[PDB]
Amino acid sequence: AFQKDAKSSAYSSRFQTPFRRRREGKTDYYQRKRLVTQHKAKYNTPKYRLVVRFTNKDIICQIISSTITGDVVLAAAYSHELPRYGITHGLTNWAAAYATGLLIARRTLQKLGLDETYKGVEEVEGEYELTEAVEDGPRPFKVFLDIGLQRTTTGARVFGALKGASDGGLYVPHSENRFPGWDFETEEIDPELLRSYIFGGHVSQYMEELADDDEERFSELFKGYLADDIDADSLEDIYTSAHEAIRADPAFKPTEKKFTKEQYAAESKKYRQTKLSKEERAARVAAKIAALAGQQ
Amino acid sequence: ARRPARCYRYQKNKPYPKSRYNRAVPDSKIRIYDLGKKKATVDEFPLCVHLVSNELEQLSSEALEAARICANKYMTTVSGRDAFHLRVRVHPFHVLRINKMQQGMRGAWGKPHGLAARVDIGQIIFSVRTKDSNKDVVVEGLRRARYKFPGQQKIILSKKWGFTNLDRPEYLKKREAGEVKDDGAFVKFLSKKGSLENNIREFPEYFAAQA
Amino acid sequence: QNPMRDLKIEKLVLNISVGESGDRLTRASKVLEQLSGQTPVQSKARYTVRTFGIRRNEKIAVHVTVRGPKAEEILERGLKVKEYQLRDRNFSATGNFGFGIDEHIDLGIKYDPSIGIFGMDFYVVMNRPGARVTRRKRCKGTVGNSHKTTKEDTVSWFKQKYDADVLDK
Amino acid sequence: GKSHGYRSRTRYMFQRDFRKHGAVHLSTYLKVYKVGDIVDIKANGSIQKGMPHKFYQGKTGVVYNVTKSSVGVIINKMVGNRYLEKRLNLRVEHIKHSKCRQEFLERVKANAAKRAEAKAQGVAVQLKRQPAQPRESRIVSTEGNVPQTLAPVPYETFI
RNA sequence: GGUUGCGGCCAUAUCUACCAGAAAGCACCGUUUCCCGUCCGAUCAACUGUAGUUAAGCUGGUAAGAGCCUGACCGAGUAGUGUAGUGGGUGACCAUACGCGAAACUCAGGUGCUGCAAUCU
RNA sequence: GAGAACAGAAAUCUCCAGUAGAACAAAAGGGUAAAAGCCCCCUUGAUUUUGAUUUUCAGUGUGAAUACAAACCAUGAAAGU
RNA sequence: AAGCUCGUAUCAGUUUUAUGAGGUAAAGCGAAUGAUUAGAGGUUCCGGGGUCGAAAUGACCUUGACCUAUUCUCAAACUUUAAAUAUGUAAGAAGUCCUUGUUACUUAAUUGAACGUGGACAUUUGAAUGAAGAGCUUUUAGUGGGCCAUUUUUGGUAAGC
Ligand SMILES: [Mg+2]
Ligand SMILES: [Mg+2]
Ligand SMILES: [Mg+2]
Ligand SMILES: [Mg+2]
Ligand SMILES: [Mg+2]
Ligand SMILES: [Mg+2]
Ligand SMILES: [Mg+2]
Ligand SMILES: [Mg+2]
Ligand SMILES: [Mg+2]
Ligand SMILES: [Mg+2]
Ligand SMILES: [Mg+2]
Ligand SMILES: [Mg+2]
Ligand SMILES: [Mg+2]
Ligand SMILES: [Mg+2]
Ligand SMILES: [Mg+2]
Ligand SMILES: [Mg+2]
Ligand SMILES: [Mg+2]
Ligand SMILES: [Mg+2]
Ligand SMILES: [Mg+2]
Ligand SMILES: [Mg+2]
Ligand SMILES: [Mg+2]
Ligand SMILES: [Mg+2]
Ligand SMILES: [Mg+2]
Ligand SMILES: [Mg+2]
Ligand SMILES: [Mg+2]
Ligand SMILES: [Mg+2]
Ligand SMILES: [Mg+2]
Ligand SMILES: [Mg+2]
Ligand SMILES: [Mg+2]
Repeated sequence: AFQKDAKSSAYSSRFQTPFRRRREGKTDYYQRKRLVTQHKAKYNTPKYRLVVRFTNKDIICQIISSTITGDVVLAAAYSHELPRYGITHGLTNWAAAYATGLLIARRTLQKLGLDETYKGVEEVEGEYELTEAVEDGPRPFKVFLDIGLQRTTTGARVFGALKGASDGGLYVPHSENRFPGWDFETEEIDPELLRSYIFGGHVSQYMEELADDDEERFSELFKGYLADDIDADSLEDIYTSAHEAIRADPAFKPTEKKFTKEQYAAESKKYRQTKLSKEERAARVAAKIAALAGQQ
Repeated sequence: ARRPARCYRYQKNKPYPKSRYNRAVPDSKIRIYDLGKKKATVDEFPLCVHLVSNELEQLSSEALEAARICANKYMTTVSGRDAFHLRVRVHPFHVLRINKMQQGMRGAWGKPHGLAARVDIGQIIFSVRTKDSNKDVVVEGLRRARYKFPGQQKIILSKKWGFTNLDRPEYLKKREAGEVKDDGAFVKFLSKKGSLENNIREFPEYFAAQA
Repeated sequence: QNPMRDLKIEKLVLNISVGESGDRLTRASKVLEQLSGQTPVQSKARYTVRTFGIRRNEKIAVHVTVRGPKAEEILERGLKVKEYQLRDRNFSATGNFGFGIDEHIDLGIKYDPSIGIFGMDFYVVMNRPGARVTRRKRCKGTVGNSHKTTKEDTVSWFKQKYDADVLDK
Repeated sequence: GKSHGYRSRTRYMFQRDFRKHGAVHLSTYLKVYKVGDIVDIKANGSIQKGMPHKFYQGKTGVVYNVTKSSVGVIINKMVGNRYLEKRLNLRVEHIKHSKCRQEFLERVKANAAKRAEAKAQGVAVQLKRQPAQPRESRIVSTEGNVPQTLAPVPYETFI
C-alpha cells in the first residue's frame, strides 16, 4: 500500500488478532456469551437458540444448541423449501419469513413428540400471543431468538420468523413492539395490519397500486407473478394454504442429490491449486538467482 | 566538594537511574564517547584493542572523562588525530546519592551527587580500532588511562576486525566474497533470509561466486 | 478488466466555515437548505482559539451531504463557476476531489440581502460499485487494490466527461 | 504510610497473559461444575466481579455449592499453627477443572483392567507404583564406536 | 473436495504484494407503495429475484516476503541458582564439591486444524 | 497522511491508515474495542427483608467487597443484565 | 499440669510421581515503554538560516527535526521470554462400577441435580521413608526491652550504626 503507511515488525509482532468469527464480521461475541451461557445450576441443560438469518433472498432457520466442540443443529428449515408448500416467488419477504418459522416450529415440535399437543394458533388473526403451558403436561419447547447482527427495527422481518415460530407452537419469549403495526406514539398493536403482513398484503397492495399507476415497473419487478398468472388478490390464499400444507407434512424432504459426495469432490478438486514442496520452492529461487542476478 | 571516589567504589545499591522518580540528577562529566576518526570505514582499521575490567566495581563519570582525555590525548599527539577510533564503551547511567548537611540521622535519604558506570568483570571499558602498525601507540594510550581508574583492568588484543563481530580471517572470507557492503562507520551483511528481490538490489557484487 | 468497476460519485458535501453562531450562521444554513433541498447539519467548535474568536462547542459551520443525480447538478452547476479547470492538487491520493467558490450567487440562486453572501467548500467522494463492503454491518471488509479509487483513475475520469481541465503539473 | 488494600501487590498477578487480552473464549462458560469437583483458582483481571483474593491465586479447592454464575469453593488456608476452612464464592471465569486427579482416575480404571484381566487369567498382578529403580547391567559394543579421547583445552580470549 | 448457516480452538488463521477460481452459494446488484431510519434509502428498513456482475468481498496459490508457530547434544551445561568447607584473595571478588538449570543467538521444518446442519459437477 | 473559498501552526468539511499509542471524576497499577471508551433512547436496583462469605482478623469489631435466597421494579425482540 | 476417647492406628518442618500457581535471578533493547553514543541513506508547497533572483507550490548549498536500515550502552518503581530455592492439590473402602427409588428444585421431557434402597471386586487396597502411637477437652504460669552468625537485603561515606 502507501509507502509511509503500512506496518513494522513491531506492529505485526505484538498484534493480538481478534477471534476468527469476529475477523469475519460474522459473530457478535458479547451477545453470543449472553445467549449461550446456562445457569450453572442447570448443569448440562442446553440453551437452544433460534438462528434466523437472511442471505440475499434465502432465509435460514435453525434451532441450535452449543458445545465446546461446536454447535448442534436440532432441526433446520430454509425458506427455499417453500416450493414444497406452494410458495414459488418472493421467498425473502416478511410473509416468507413467517412461514419458514412456522415450518421450523412444526418441524422440531414434531420430531420432539409435542406434535399433537401444542399446535399453537391455527387461526392466525395476528393477535399477540406466546404459546401457553399445557396444564399437567409437558411445558412447551423453549427457544431464544438469535438475531445475529441483524438490526432491531420495528417491523423488521427477523421478527416475522419469530411470529411464525411463536404461532407455530414454539415457546419463544417476545414483546410486540418490533412487529409492523406497532404504534410508535401509543403502546398499541393494530392486528388488522399485522395479519396483512403475515399473508403478504403489503406486497399484494404494491401489485394493485402498480396495476393502474404504471406497468413498466409492474412488469420489470413482479415479472414472475405474470408468468404464473398470479395477480395480487390470490396472494392471501396462497400463504393460507401454505400454512395448511406445512402443518400437514413438515417432515423435511432432503434433496434427491444426483452425484455422490465423492463425485463433487473430484470435479471441485480439479479447480483447487495445490501447495508446493520446499525442493520445488528452492528450485524457484535458484532459477531467479540464475537469471535476474548474473547480468542476464 | 566531590567525595573521594573511594566512597562509591563498589556496587552496594540497586541501579538508581535518572527517572520520573529521580529527576534532580546532575549531568555526566563525560558526554562524548567517540573520538578520533569515527567516520572511518570498517576496512580502514582492522586492529582492535580493548580496555577490560577485572573487577565488579563502579567508575565515576569524572574518572571516565578524565581517562578519555588522557587516552585520546596521548594517541593524537603521537599517531595523529586521524590514526585511531577511541570508543568509550561504558555509559554512567547510575546516580550516586549523598546525605549533605540540625538533626543527624533522621530521614537520611540523600540527593544526587554524581554519576557512575556499573562495571562487570571482563566488561569492556574502552575499545580502540586502528591499523596493526599503530598497535604500540594505542596500547600505551590505554595503559595511561589505566592510571585514571580504580581497580585492576587489563588491555587485550582483540581477535576481531575493528569493532566488527568477526575474527580477521572470517571478515576477510566474507568481504572478498560479496556479502559485505559499507555503511556509516560500520558495515552491513548480505542475509540469506528474506525477500530475494532487494536482497540482490543491495549487494550487487554478490551473485557471481567470484571476485 | 472493467465490467462492474466503473466509477460512481459517492456523495458531494458542501460546507460553509463561518467564525461564529447566530444570525450569520443560520443564514449560511438557509443557503445550503434551498441548495440541497435536504435540511443541513450544524457543527460545533472543537476547542477554543480566541484569535479565531470561538469557544468550544460554539456552533461554527453548517454543511450537508448530497448523493446521486442531485449531486451531479450541484457539482456541474458549481463546476461551471470554476470554468471547468481544477489543479493537480484538489485530488486526494485516496481518489476524491474538491474545490471552493465564494459568492454562492454565482451558481443559480438569486441574492436576497436578508440572506447575505457566503462562500462554499465543494468536496466530492468517488467510489466504484461494491463500495458497500466497507460500509455495511455484517462482514465489513475492505476493497481490493485493483478496485480502490486512485488519483490517476479519478483525474483521467475527470478530464473525460465534464470535459474539464486539470492544469498545473 | 503503609497501603494494604484488597488488590495490593497484584500488578503482574492479575495481568492478562501477553497477546491473550480481550474477551474470554466461550468454552469457559460451557464447562460444567458439580459439587465435589476439584478446581484450580486463577483470577482473570478482565472480570472484576466474583474475583478471588490474591491469596487464593494458584490454589486448588473443592466446590461446595453451585449458583447461577458461580461455584463456591472451600480452601484450607493455614493461619498461625492450624488450618481454617475458607469458603470462596467465585465467578466461573476464575476457576478451571483440576487435572490433579487425572493420573489417579487414569490409574484406577487401568488398575481395574489389569486386575480382572489377570485374576480371570490366574493372578500375578503387581499394580502398585514403584519409583525409578537403578538400571540393570548392560554390554556396550565397540562396533563402529571406538572411544574418542578428549582432553582439557587451553585458555583463549576471542573478544 | 467447494460453499453456506451456527461454531470450537483463537495469527500455522494476522500483515504486504501479485496471480487464479468451474458448478452451486454468498455477494455486489435493482426499486422506494408499505413498516422503519437518516442532513443523505451510503448505513439502517421494506420490495424485487425481476433488470446486471465476478470488478470487489470470499476461497486458494505465489514470495531466498514481514510476522507468527514448532524443533534441535545451535548457543549452553553457559548465565543464574540450592547445598559444602578453619577453600583462594587486603579487598572487590573468585575457584572447587553434590545437585538443579535458563534467555538471547544460530540452524532446520511449517503457514490454520476442525464440530453440527444444509447445499453443489 | 492526502485533499477543500476567506483559513494562517491552530476553525469546519472528506477520504485513507490507525492493537489502542485514547478515554474511563481523582493517585497509581490493573482492566476494557460491534467495549468498560463516544452519541443517543428508556429509566431509578443508589430500592425492600434478613442470613452466609472474602480482605484486615483474635479468624472480634468497623470499613469495603463477593455469591445466593425472598420481594418489588428497570431496561431490552430476547437471552439476559 | 490434669487427663479423656481409642489404638495399628491414624500420623509427618522428608522424598517420589501426577497436576497447578508465581515474575525474582539471569536475560532483552537491530521487541513495547523509558533512557543513551555514533555515524549512513532518504523525505518536506512546510523550523530556520545563505547564493541566484520581480517572484514562484523556485532551483542550489545548508543546518536542524523527523522516516529507513544499522550501531555503542542501561532500568527498584520497564519488558516479550524466564529459572534455582520456596509454594497449592492429588496418590482409594469417606474407593470404583451396575441396577433404578425420593423431591415442592431443575428439564421440552422421569430430563437433570442432590440423597438413597439393591448388586460386583479385599488388602501389591494402589508411590517412598519413618512412626517410644493417634485423636480430643479443660485450666493456668512465665513472656510480650531481645541480641548474634552465614545467605538475601533497605537507609547511610561509613560504624562494634
Ligand atoms: Mg527484524
Ligand atoms: Mg483486541
Ligand atoms: Mg447486541
Ligand atoms: Mg523526603
Ligand atoms: Mg587501574
Ligand atoms: Mg507503601
Ligand atoms: Mg497490618
Ligand atoms: Mg460493582
Ligand atoms: Mg456462478
Ligand atoms: Mg478476481
Ligand atoms: Mg462472506
Ligand atoms: Mg516468513
Ligand atoms: Mg569465603
Ligand atoms: Mg559463580
Ligand atoms: Mg494495622
Ligand atoms: Mg479502607
Ligand atoms: Mg514484585
Ligand atoms: Mg524486573
Ligand atoms: Mg536484572
Ligand atoms: Mg530475554
Ligand atoms: Mg527499548
Ligand atoms: Mg525513543
Ligand atoms: Mg529549507
Ligand atoms: Mg512439597
Ligand atoms: Mg515402619
Ligand atoms: Mg507404638
Ligand atoms: Mg497469658
Ligand atoms: Mg500476657
Ligand atoms: Mg507493647
